[PDB]
Amino acid sequence: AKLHDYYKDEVVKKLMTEFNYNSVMQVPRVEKITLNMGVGEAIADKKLLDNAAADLAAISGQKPLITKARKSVAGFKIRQGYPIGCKVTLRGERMWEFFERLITIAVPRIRDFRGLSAKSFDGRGNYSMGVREQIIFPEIDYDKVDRVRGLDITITTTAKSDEEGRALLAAFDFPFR
Amino acid sequence: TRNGRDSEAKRLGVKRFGGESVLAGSIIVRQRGTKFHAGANVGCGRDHTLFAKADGKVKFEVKGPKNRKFISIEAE
Amino acid sequence: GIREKIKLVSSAGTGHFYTTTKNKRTKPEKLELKKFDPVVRQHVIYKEAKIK
Amino acid sequence: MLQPKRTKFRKMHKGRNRGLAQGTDVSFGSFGLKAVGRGRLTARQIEAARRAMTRAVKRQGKIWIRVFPDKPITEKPLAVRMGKGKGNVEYWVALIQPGKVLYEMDGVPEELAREAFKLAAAKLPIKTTFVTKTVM
Amino acid sequence: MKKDIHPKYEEITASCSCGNVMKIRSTVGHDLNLDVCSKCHPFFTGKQRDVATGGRVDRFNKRFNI
Amino acid sequence: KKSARIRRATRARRKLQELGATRLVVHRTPRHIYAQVIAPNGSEVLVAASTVEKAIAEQLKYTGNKDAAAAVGKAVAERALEKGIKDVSFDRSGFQYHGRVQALADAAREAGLQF
RNA sequence: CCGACUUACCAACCCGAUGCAAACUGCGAAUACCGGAGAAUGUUAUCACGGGAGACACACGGCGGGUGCUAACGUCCGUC
RNA sequence: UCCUCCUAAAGAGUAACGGAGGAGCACGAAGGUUGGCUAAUCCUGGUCGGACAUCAGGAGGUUAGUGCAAUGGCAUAAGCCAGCUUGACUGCGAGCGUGACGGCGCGAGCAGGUGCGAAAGCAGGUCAUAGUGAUCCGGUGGUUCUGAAUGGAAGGGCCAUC
RNA sequence: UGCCUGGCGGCCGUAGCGCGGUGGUCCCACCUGACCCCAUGCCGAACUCAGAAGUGAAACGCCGUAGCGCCGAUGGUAGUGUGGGGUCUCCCCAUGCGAGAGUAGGGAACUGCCAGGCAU
Ligand SMILES: [Mg+2]
Ligand SMILES: [Mg+2]
Ligand SMILES: [Mg+2]
Ligand SMILES: [Mg+2]
Ligand SMILES: [Mg+2]
Ligand SMILES: [Mg+2]
Ligand SMILES: [Mg+2]
Ligand SMILES: [Mg+2]
Ligand SMILES: [Mg+2]
Ligand SMILES: [Mg+2]
Ligand SMILES: [Mg+2]
Ligand SMILES: [Mg+2]
Ligand SMILES: [Mg+2]
Ligand SMILES: [Mg+2]
Ligand SMILES: [Mg+2]
Ligand SMILES: [Mg+2]
Ligand SMILES: [Mg+2]
Ligand SMILES: [Mg+2]
Ligand SMILES: [Mg+2]
Ligand SMILES: [Mg+2]
Ligand SMILES: [Mg+2]
Ligand SMILES: [Mg+2]
Ligand SMILES: [Mg+2]
Ligand SMILES: [Mg+2]
Ligand SMILES: [Mg+2]
Ligand SMILES: [Mg+2]
Ligand SMILES: [Mg+2]
Ligand SMILES: [Mg+2]
Ligand SMILES: [Zn+2]
Repeated sequence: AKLHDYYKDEVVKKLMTEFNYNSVMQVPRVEKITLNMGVGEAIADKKLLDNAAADLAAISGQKPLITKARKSVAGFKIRQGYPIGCKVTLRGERMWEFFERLITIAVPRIRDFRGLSAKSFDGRGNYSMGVREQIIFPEIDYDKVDRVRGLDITITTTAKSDEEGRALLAAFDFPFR
Repeated sequence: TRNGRDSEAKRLGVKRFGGESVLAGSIIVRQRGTKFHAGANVGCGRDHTLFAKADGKVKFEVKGPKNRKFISIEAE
Repeated sequence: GIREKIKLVSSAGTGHFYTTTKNKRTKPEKLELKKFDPVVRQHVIYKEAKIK
Repeated sequence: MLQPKRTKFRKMHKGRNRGLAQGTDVSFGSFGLKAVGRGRLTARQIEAARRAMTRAVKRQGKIWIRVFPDKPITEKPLAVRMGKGKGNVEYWVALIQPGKVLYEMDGVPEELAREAFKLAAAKLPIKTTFVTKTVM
Repeated sequence: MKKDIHPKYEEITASCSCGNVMKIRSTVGHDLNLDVCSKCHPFFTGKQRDVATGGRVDRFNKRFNI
Repeated sequence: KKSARIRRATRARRKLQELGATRLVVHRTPRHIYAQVIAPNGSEVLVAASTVEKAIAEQLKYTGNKDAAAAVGKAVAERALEKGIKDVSFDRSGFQYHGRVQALADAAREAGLQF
């Protein structure tokens, strides 16, 4: 709740000034944090599904969703109803207590870290980002990972454009470039 | 060879046409879909037959917001 | 197909039976349906047996 | 030549040949040749007229064909008794009703176009005559 | 939030060796330190160091002269 | 979130139109609350018990809560049976029977209704 | 690893324009058909149950058509 | 032998060695009910992820789906999820549509027992149209109906069934 | 009486999309906060409760709006019952019935039982 104690009191004091707004509704707001760590390789063992349904559950304290394949593709050995994906969604204050663990600790901890490039907003300001490995969230034991497989953080926000949604994250000195 | 079969239809359509007087239990329209819809005081059966519940005169009434054919029953 | 005839015997003690068809292959565990009985007038469990 | 790359179903009925035309006036260019009689145009005759008129235009200007044959005419094979089914499609025919246009031309002047359309008229089974570009 | 099927969450100290004391709740249990602190990290003061190009006149006239 | 109420209610309200019983309409707003009854044609209402009529809401503390919903559910029965409306059927209006509607549709039965 | 090159090339999106259809209709007549109210009409001419046989191999002329080539004093139909 | 559209001439029906296709099963839920939800496709961003796995908005609006052929339906969804259940009931049925009949199918309202839901209400199988078969004879389990002098029993009828 | 705003109706694209303004005292949305009341096939996103610091931005109604969609003339068209023909593979005649697409146009809904606020 610490970053949200920072946000409502000391981000609107910039995002009201630099963008010519009337109300407190016109500033963008964060909406949700979603954590997809999909295992597309769980056809050879069910353990690779459920371990990938636990290894991101230990990061942020929720049991995750074993989401299924939507439609069918003959190529990649999938049909309607194969549990391949793992998803976590966070809203409200747990979003802030995870955003703290991302941007204070797990953002410089990644190997060969040189910032996160300035265009990942898909033209509407809703962010997307992707790690390559799990231990950079420091909440894992070292030699207690069966494999290495990253996830992708997606910060869905109420941003409206690429010019006007970026400054929200840049107000928390998001290590762009 | 390839072109030998057919099947005679089940003699469908409108039976008690719009305008005249019917009893209770008789059938108005034996149909495939909900082609003539669930009008006033008619039941749509299992095979979507339009059978009256009251007695009297029938009347073919357009109604609804998507321009659907409702088949009505009022007391003569 | 292999849906064969089976006899649902009333468990009220009376000699009443329905006849249905079940799949011995995919569902080989036995069947207990709580069905109506005309002779004892109450809904009674139906213990299953063969059609003979 | 022209032929359908795809029909939905294989063999069509004969129909009849009543009615006036639809593509009545010149729609693209400057000059036109237009049918008068009532009849039936196969796949071969229109491309034969296309070569016989391209040979007079000498790769100048532009020409448009609009009619495209799609009727699956059939034949019963020779020395087969009349029963035992329909026949297999032999060629593809267009239907031409009185008034329908076939080709249009631009560029090359009209006095050349007289005999340049007359040559392709002389290889066609129904009587046609020339029409001009009408400003509305 | 369901009452049972989600894991533990308790406050634990996360200090760094450059002196960023902090508290965060997690499931890690033990007191967990930090190596790299982003209040003095080499991203805003320490990513110039790689470029290392140099004028070839400078590599020439660093070792001798004429 | 506007279309969900309409789409969940267009089954039961059209089914009451097909029945012909007199319909009890409920409304679940956060601040205020409405309740009323309506003839089998659908366009000639009879009573209106709410909290926008301040004469009843002045003797209640809050407007949109668990006890004030029961207050308006009594205040529709004690102006509907006084005109003599015995035949009634209830539309849940999409907002499900838990809490507010759970008190409103039984404060009427404690205050004498027949459904 | 890349990439500036147009090049008489084709080509889905979509656009202004042009046609065709038994198996597709965002439209759609006439006539034909069921049921009530009525004016004039005809040898009850309309059904009901009961006695008795005939027939169950049809052709041509006009119209809307399906095999056939919009051939046959050709064939298979509903209709006069 | 049965089922779907067209020829078939705006109601039913209407043929050929005419033009094209599917069936002779399944389902203990894929059934009844309550509550809730809404698609195919491409663009853009993203861990291994590629033109097509999963995640994010976003355009667009049934161009998707039904256990299977088409045709007609379908948002109140009859399409898709969770809870509880066995109405996939027993005796009946006014009244009808269509066969030459043997038929076939739909069916409000009643009795007797239930399930769902707070409630009106819905439910006598599955979105409907194919998943098929007369009679004789003969087997099973009830049945006091009969039982060729009487009590019985064999055998026959009776309804359920093969 | 007048205007505005809230659940329900008649209505079935002249009633819907377009783009530009709008109105928050009251109503409505956002919102605020969440342990037992209920809630998620993870999650106060939906679902429920408690309350009103703040905003009318997004939703939601109004006016402006011929880029549409939609309605729609009169006039002409081949079809067409019934009867006579012809140059009978299809058209002409006397009689009625005579539509689809397009031209001139309309066209930014209209109205009713109900409750509140402000005015007359
Ligand atoms: Mg024509
Ligand atoms: Mg035809
Ligand atoms: Mg047609
Ligand atoms: Mg007809
Ligand atoms: Mg006789
Ligand atoms: Mg004969
Ligand atoms: Mg004959
Ligand atoms: Mg003959
Ligand atoms: Mg003929
Ligand atoms: Mg002949
Ligand atoms: Mg002959
Ligand atoms: Mg003969
Ligand atoms: Mg004839
Ligand atoms: Mg017919
Ligand atoms: Mg099923
Ligand atoms: Mg992509
Ligand atoms: Mg349903
Ligand atoms: Mg189903
Ligand atoms: Mg079916
Ligand atoms: Mg005896
Ligand atoms: Mg004896
Ligand atoms: Mg505007
Ligand atoms: Mg606006
Ligand atoms: Mg909200
Ligand atoms: Mg006309
Ligand atoms: Mg017109
Ligand atoms: Mg308009
Ligand atoms: Mg407007
Ligand atoms: Zn350090």
